Amino acid sequence: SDRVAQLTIGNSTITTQEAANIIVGYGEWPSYCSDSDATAVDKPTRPDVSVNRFYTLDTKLWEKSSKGWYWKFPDVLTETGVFGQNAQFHYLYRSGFCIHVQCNASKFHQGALLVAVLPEYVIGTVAGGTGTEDTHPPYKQTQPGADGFELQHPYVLDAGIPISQLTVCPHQWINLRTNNCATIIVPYINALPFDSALNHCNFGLLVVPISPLDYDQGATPVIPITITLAPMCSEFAGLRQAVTQ
Amino acid sequence: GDRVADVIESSIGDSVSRALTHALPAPTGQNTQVSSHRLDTGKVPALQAA
Repeated sequence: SDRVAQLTIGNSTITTQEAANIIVGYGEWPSYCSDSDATAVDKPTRPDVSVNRFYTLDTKLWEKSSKGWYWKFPDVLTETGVFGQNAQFHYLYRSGFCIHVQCNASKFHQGALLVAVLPEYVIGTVAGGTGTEDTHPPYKQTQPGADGFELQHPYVLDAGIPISQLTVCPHQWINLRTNNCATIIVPYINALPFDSALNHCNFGLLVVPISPLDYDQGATPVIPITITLAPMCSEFAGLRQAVTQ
Repeated sequence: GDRVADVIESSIGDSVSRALTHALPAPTGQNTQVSSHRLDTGKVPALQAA
């Protein structure tokens, strides 16, 4: 009655019989931009069902040695379905997100994944190792797309900050002996009412194993982690030709 | 006449076949109602037990 759940939006429905409730980032549901917060004057377009639906974008394999991965929003969807087209044809974009991370195993497997959302997740480099070289991360690392990217130094989140304090952000855990999914609802987070879906990534989704995956020889060794997400209250403005970046 | 209790309280002889279902008029296919996104716990229409 808190373990079972159904998430229906658009022409897609998700089910889970081993949930752990739902998290609503910073305690507030997504919403459309009010006429007093807005600034751009053109009438926005709100596609609704064609873009506010669940998209399953990627599957990673959880291994005994995995370090963790991250994805950037809205980067992950800029080239998928109708949402992508609208993000490409419009200068302005804004929306919320419902993130559903899936990972099931057996009552004999163990391990725990920390699933968290970190706004304005700026990536840092190791500065040439000695820290005397001012290097910068490449586009494929700041905006990895749907395939995401693997963390090199999870302890410091590849940005000189302690992952041990990541729980100060909207998060959930996937502890195999307890639940097989994590659901986080995120409102639009920015210092502006609208912004570019291409140049700016509002937040990053981190999925990091804190307690290593383990099991005995003979049990299914392939344990996938699938990422499904849905935009909420998508709004677009500033129409012109399509642009990919 | 009847005097012992089990006899007085028995259902032996009930000729009324109890019915769990009943017919409703259905001259047309059912309509479709408007629906919106639902993101709840506890509620799960999609899961069944065939």
